[PDB]
Amino acid sequence: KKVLIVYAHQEPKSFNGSLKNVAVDELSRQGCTVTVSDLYAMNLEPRATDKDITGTLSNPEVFNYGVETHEAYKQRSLASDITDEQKKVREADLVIFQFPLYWFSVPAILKGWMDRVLCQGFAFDIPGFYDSGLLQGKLALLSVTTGGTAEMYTKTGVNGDSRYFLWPLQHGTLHFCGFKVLAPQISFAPEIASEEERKGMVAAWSQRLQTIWKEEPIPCTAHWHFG
Amino acid sequence: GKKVLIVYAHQEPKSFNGSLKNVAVDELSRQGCTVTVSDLYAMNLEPRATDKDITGTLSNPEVFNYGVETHEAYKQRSLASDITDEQKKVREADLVIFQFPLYWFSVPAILKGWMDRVLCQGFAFDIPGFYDSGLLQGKLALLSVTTGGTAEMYTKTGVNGDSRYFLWPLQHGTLHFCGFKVLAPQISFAPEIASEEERKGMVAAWSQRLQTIWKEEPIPCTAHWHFG
Ligand SMILES: Cc1cc2nc3c(=O)[nH]c(=O)nc-3n(C[C@H](O)[C@H](O)[C@H](O)COP(=O)(O)OP(=O)(O)OC[C@H]3O[C@@H](n4cnc5c(N)ncnc54)[C@H](O)[C@@H]3O)c2cc1C
Ligand SMILES: Cc1cc2nc3c(=O)[nH]c(=O)nc-3n(C[C@H](O)[C@H](O)[C@H](O)COP(=O)(O)OP(=O)(O)OC[C@H]3O[C@@H](n4cnc5c(N)ncnc54)[C@H](O)[C@@H]3O)c2cc1C
Ligand SMILES: C[C@@H](c1ccc2nccn2c1)n1nnc2ncc(-c3cnn(C)c3)nc21
Ligand SMILES: C[C@@H](c1ccc2nccn2c1)n1nnc2ncc(-c3cnn(C)c3)nc21
Ligand SMILES: [Zn+2]
Ligand SMILES: [Zn+2]
Repeated sequence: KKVLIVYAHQEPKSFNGSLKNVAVDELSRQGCTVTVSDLYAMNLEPRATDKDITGTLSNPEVFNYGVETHEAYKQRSLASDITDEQKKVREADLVIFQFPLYWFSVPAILKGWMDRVLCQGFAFDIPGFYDSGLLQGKLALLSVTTGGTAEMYTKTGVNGDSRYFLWPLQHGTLHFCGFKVLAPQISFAPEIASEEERKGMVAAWSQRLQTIWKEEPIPCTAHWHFG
Repeated sequence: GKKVLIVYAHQEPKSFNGSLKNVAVDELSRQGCTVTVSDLYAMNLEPRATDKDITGTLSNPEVFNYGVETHEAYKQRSLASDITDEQKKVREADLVIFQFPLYWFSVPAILKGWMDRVLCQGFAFDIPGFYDSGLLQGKLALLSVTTGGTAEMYTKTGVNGDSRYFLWPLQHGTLHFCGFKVLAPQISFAPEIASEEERKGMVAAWSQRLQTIWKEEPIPCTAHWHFG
């Protein structure tokens, strides 16, 4: 089994850093093939621009990013950074995303990865989205840290249920491309939590990774996310 | 004399998004509003949250915490000039319009970068000082979004779910959290699939709405509004 970890934190000693390393350690220990895209260390280009196609653009007078990258994929003309990430995803049976929550979503660097890597022809098609997505057969999993407490992330809480913010990512992106989505790993409020609680959150993540291949995916539906 | 900031995120001036931005500029300018546009792609705005965003001595130089460092940087007036210039535009604005195509049920990463880097602690919010006590209280925000998906795809029964589901992180999680009152979103569904005559109608509808934009009340930005 082959695992891609897409990681988006600036600081290796971070709680996010620890969770990534524990995933590398434990998956490597089981005998999985492990790859890590450390996006900040790669200085990954997040912007969707014409630099993402290498050669003459199909319509040079009026640039349409969606249309041009789809044609570029079919012609094998995408920038090498995109195509290298596409190779890693194509080979991967499981893709883990490790990141701190930025404005109820992924950090922009990781948003850029999503925007640029998962292009038409590679991740989806028409037809070929949701259960018919082109990355069907693969598993995705969001491992997210938050500043907000668990109690803030409830239906009655001030931020709403944590499942509300997962919708664009799990359904809108991952399910749309054909991933089956495993339950998210949410490590609430490591900054506020005690060191002993932090250790428990890391141990729980380690523990889960031991049996990750036997898990069932969630039913990625409106009903799951919104009750 | 009302002041409008348009944060615009499309690569191509002749785009449908471009047209909507220009019509907003034209119509708001015609009313006598002060109009400013942050064209993010033309500015080549840095989207990445890195240590380059602080120009000064870091509170903890051995272990970098972006949140903690940018908060201290704001108080010390030590943020990168691109951040502080956008902060000035927002501080002056009475209304901030965001114009963008929907990218993966959200904003394009360039615009996500603007949100991550501009709306830092001390400027946009504080602890306490968020949601109704946010530091940008008194201001209005409005999302003008285009989609590839049809209106019918963006319903509760539809395959993408209700459009209000994807607005939650943006309107509540970001804008409300900073103290903006949120005006109803402008959603221009599926311009690529629509006929030219339908496209013209969608632009004219946006123009028409902007004529009376100052008499509108904000939505109640609640869980109940988005999910009820
Ligand atoms: C632009 C921006 C937007 C944000 N938006 C949101 C939002 O919308 N909603 C929200 O809830 N939050 C938000 N946050 C907060 C953010 O999600 C948290 O700060 C982040 O998730 C914390 O993760 P971290 O890895 O940086 O924690 P850290 O600060 O790195 O970790 C906390 C502590 O854990 C320690 N640690 C590391 N490894 C271990 C280990 N193995 N065992 C024990 N302890 C360890 C660290 O040394 C540190 O003391 C935002 C932050 C920023 C900068
Ligand atoms: C990375 C990526 C992710 C995406 N994710 C999503 C998603 O999650 N959900 C989703 O629904 N969609 C998604 N899309 C699709 C995207 O949202 C649409 O392609 C976009 O919203 C359409 O806006 P546009 O301005 O690019 O349209 P354009 O292609 O610019 O416009 C369509 C046509 O209108 C014409 N036009 C321009 N101005 C006028 C005018 N004044 N009058 C008449 N005609 C005019 C143009 O010439 C053009 O032929 C994604 C696209 C990309 C590239
Ligand atoms: C940090 C966390 C939070 C907010 C208030 C609070 N009072 C006691 C504990 N608290 C924790 N929080 N909860 N929702 C959030 N949304 C956004 C952010 C945020 C945005 N930028 N940064 C640096 C943090 N922080 C958020
Ligand atoms: C293309 C558009 C779409 C797909 C199917 C369909 N049938 C009738 C109209 N339709 C419109 N669409 N609908 N939801 C989408 N979500 C995402 C994307 C997309 C485009 N580029 N990328 C990278 C994602 N496109 C999307
Ligand atoms: Zn789903
Ligand atoms: Zn709200």
